[PDB]
Amino acid sequence: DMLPRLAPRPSAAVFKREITNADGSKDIWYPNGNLKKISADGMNLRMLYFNKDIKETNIREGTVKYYYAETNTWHTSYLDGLEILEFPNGQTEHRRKDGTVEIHFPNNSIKIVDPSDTEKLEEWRYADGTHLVQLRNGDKILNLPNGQKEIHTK
Repeated sequence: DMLPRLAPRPSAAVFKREITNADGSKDIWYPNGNLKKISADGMNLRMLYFNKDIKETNIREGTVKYYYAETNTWHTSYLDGLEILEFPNGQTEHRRKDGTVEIHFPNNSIKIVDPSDTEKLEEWRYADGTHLVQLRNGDKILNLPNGQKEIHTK
């Protein structure tokens, strides 16, 4: 805490002044340059870091939002364990507690990956409706939108 997070990279295309306001809301000025704003109720918090980074803590919504100012990226944490990354190009990365990773590319293609079963290496869902299933052994299952099922073997 009080130190900024290290900015993530998208997945490959392949002295201590604690001012208390009249309403009850607090503003804390830190020596490093940080400004911590607390709501009167103490449920909504926001840390304005020296490097222009923002950390929003919503206790009512159970969310931790982080803005990486340099890279124009958003990171939302949820109570259930879900982490959502939002990149400037529209790329969104979803990471759950189990280990499932869901990349939403700007071309509306979705990449699904889970190192649990590893029967199936990676799953793909395209804009047209095509569903590609890559297997660990090298095999492929292509589910076309028209109803065609392609079974690719060694």
